[PDB]
Amino acid sequence: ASMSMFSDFLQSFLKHSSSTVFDLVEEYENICGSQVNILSKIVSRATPGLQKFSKTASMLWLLQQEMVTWRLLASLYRDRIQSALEEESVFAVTAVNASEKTVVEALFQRDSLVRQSQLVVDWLESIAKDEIGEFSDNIEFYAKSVYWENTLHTPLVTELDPDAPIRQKMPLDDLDREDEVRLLKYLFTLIRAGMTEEAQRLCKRCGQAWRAATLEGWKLYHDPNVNGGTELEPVEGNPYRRIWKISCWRMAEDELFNRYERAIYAALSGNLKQLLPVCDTWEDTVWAYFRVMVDSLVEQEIQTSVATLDETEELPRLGANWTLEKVFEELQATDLEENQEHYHIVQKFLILGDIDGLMDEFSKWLSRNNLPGHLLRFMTHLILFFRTLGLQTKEEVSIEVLKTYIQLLIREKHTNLI
Amino acid sequence: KLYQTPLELKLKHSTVHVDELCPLIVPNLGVAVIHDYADWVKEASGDLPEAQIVKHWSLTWTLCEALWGHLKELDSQLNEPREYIQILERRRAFSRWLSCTATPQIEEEVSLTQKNSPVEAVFSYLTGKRISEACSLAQQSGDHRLALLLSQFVGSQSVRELLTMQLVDWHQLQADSFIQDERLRIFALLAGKPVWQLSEKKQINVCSQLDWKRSLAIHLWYLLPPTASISRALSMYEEAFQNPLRDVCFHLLKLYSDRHYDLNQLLEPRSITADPLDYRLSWHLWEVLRALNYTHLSAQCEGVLQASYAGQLESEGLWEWAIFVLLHIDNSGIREKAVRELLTRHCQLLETPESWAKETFLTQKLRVPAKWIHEAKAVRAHMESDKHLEALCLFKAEHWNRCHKLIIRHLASDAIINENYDYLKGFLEDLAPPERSSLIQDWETSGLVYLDYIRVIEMLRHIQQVDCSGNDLEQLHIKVTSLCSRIEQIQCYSAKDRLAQSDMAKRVANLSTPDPQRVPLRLLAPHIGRLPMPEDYAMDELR
Amino acid sequence: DMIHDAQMDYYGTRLATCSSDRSVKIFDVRNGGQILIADLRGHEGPVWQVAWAHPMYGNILASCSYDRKVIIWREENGTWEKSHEHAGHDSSVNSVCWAPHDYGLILACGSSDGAISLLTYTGEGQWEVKKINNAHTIGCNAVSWAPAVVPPSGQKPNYIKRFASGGCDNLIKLWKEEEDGQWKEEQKLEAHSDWVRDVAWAPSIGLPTSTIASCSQDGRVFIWTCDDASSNTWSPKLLHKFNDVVWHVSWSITANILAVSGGDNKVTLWKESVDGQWVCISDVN
Repeated sequence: ASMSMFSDFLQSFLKHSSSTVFDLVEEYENICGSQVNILSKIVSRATPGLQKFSKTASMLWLLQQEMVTWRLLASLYRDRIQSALEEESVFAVTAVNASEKTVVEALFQRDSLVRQSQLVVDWLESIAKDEIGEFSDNIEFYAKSVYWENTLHTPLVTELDPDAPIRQKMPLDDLDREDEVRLLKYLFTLIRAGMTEEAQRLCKRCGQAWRAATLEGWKLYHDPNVNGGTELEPVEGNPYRRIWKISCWRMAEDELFNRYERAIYAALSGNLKQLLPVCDTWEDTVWAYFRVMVDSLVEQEIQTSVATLDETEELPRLGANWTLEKVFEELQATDLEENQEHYHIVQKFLILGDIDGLMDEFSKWLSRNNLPGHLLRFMTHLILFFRTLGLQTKEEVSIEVLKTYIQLLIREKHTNLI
Repeated sequence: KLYQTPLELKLKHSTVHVDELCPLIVPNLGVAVIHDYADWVKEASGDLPEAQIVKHWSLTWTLCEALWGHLKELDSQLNEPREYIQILERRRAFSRWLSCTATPQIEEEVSLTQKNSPVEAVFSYLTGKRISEACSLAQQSGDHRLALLLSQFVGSQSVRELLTMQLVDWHQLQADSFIQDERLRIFALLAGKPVWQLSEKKQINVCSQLDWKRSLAIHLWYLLPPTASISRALSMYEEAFQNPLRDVCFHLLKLYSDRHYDLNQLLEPRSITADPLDYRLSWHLWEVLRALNYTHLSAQCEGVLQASYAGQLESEGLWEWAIFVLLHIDNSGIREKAVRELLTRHCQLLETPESWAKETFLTQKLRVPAKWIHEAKAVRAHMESDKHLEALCLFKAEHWNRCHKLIIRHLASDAIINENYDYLKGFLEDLAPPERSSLIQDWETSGLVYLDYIRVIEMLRHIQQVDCSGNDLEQLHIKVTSLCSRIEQIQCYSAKDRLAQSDMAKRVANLSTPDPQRVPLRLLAPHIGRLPMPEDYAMDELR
Repeated sequence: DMIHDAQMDYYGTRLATCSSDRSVKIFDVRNGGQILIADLRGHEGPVWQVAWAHPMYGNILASCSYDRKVIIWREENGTWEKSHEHAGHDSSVNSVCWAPHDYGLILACGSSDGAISLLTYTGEGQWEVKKINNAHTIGCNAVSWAPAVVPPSGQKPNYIKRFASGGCDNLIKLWKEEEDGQWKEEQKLEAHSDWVRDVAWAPSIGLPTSTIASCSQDGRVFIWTCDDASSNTWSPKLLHKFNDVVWHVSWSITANILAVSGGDNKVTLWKESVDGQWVCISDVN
């Protein structure tokens, strides 16, 4: 089912000029996505336990990793090329009364590290969104009508809000506790996928108004009359951002209660987890690390620009932010397997910016790169895209990639479009 | 188990790998624990495992090494696809062990049988794997056919059917043929089945005088050893007659015969009904069978056994053995918690020095985290010993990680004795290296104030006429004010830290101008008193 | 004369004792040698329970008394002065324990007038007392937190938030939290017949099957355990039934051996066997 992709990629290449190289990468993503959908239908119809589908499942994973790598490449290299053209033109005067929103908008324009790190977050959130699919509406709960319906049915809660465990007593309804844990897990999954509005709507429909109000408080204060850059309709945000962050950190530090709720609060704030990271993925861990680094950088910038008050720093926060090498070492210590995986290594190299060195190393190692039949084609396609975009690829590496492609075509008996 | 030489010998026979800050033993070719494999037999003598409870342990270790042990041949043969020499060597070793174990109960029965019937001597000597000794006794007693019949006890065919034919002919035809009772057993034992294929001369009535060991030996060393394997023969000899339900020898022979394809289903049923096995012996048997590809073992049972072994080793006082038992687990989250608990329960006695005697850094020789052990030792010393000596072992261990505030609070308790400022100067000089290594440059006021106070005191003691602000004086005063504000108005109830900050601020009070210099005012001293009442006794006259 | 509760410090260091003479003695145990250091006195009623804090926040030790107040004194440079003092309760305090070592400095103390307390220290020492009323029918008598339950970036790791309490009206279980102001407890479990004396939760050694022991005045010792994580299952198992009432009930950290203290002035060690039934190991004293 995947053999047509070798011709489809060449036809897509020949259809595009050097000026439309990003439309080419979007067409490559679409070719991979069309094939991933076909292979996923084949794998889902297979009876569980037939060894015949192990290769088809490995191929599905391989092409899914290819698809998301093209998406990453398109996002990062579009930004890098645009940034290199704009560095000639901007003196921005910071207004003496800028809102938090206006300061952050100016940061994302000025700072390529913050902007590219957010593109990596958005990419990893898009992968988690693709994995969730349409399944958001089929969640059967035991409660049909009210929060903690079973605990309420069994009267023991004095405070109807959310402070009885800290006040007094500890007994209500195990069914209500399970429903709250499931709701917290669903909210955490939605936040990890990248649907804050959907999570807030689900919380409001369930009856977690306080939880929705606490989750919506992640955005800073942005006034439309003071900040003249991002002039909107009404003023949105809150001035107790540091207080909310300290409260979330204290809740994450406290233990022995709701592990799902604490993990969701830590993910909404900008910290880490422990038991939730053992069953997570390498891409999700990298996205969380990038988000934590971006939050630390934003906090450091706000502290250096005299934006936060002295009384707002109630609890001690980690002021040291990680770098690219630190994130790479963390991802390695987390999943050396995914790090050695060819597609993930190429994705990490493209996100870091050392694609030429990786291509040179892959070309020199080919003279165990002969085991993966798709990696040799993916490297050649990436080298061709880089050569069409800019003039930075090595001539010897390009000649070697062309010779390898010609040899593969002659071996597969398909030299009608070489 | 209370010696360090055994732990050092067992730690060198494994290949630990650091994975996610957690050591795990995946490749082990042996261990020197309690009741292990072949390496545990050398640590069982008259001065190690007492003397009254050492022979049983040695026998149980030898049985486990001969049954569950993987035998290796010296010279290789042509056909390496099967295993014919090792299977014969293991059977010979098992027979020699059974004969040596049954000789103490056969040596007394041979004396009483010699004064009754001389035909029973050959039958009693044949059970101890003695063919020539039985043949000589049969030849030197008037008989001649019995000595020639007992010499063909190899376990082949031909005579197997001939014995059955002779028994069937003697059971009838010529009346009943009342032969001797000792010769019938010897004739039926040469047919490959003494208590199976013999309805007339059945050997099932020998369980009243003889034990189960002799009955198992007579079936494993005198039947079809070529038609079936050793495990099948041991299972067939055990399924015919039940043995003891509260013995290690009766359980070791049953957990290794028919349990080759269902060891997890057999080990869980025996431990839930009888406690014959020890806590560490079961863990050693589960670890040796999983690292040598002997049988299938579950992960939950192995983890539970490892946790039980680590708890039993830690309840006595052994920290290295407990850590080594906890490191050989399956789940990483549980192993990390067990390691953190073992390091927090004991850490000052598991180092190379400072009241410790280990096997050259036992906390780092097993590929474990060396930074966690130092942090645990520092946390234990800060709660057990004094705070002035516990701060020097935390910042100099290269494991602080943004722990400058705790070190400054611990090192501030030794603010007394102004004549001994060398320790304070050394602490202030060492606090800069940890802050520089931990990437800390925004919050560094307490250490700077502590370093400037000692220098100001030294300059005042060496020069009393120089009383001018020299740049750093204003910074030191600002740091002292910021440190005292936490006790003045910040809702911080810390008397020791407040006293240390006050001492650091007053160390340079009798040198420059010191516009402040005043303890608690009447707002919080007139309603309480006692504490906080000084730095204002120099007002005898009106200015 | 007669002591109430005497818990150890950290790694077998000091031994903070508490008697009925309003004296919180902090004795040191050096190689099995008992030696007193200081005698913290400052309460109008008899001292009940006492729990020491973790070693990451210095050296704090909170002790409850019968004077409707909670004292939390520190220990640094040989000065055992009283730091914070919480007197938000109406009646006498029965049990008072702290949270985990990674939870900062959170201590939960229960009263006898149907209320409790939860002192959470901030970045300086401002303990935010957020309590109310309407708890059990007679008040609290047991207060012990559960095990440090864990929750992929690179900062402070999450856990499970704070939510733990305990009554004396034949009801003693855990609690649940949320993502709002504080936490919404949700764990109803009743299996006792009289007043619940003590109820200490067993510490998990990596396994998800969290257990919690309880002791009432009827003589029965219930051991409520969970089937799996985030599951609605709180079935209790009867360990032993004595003729007299039980006092306290502690658990070990290695084999999780339950130390049943009560009855005829004797302590008994209970351990779970392979069959699932609890049996007595040996007899103390």
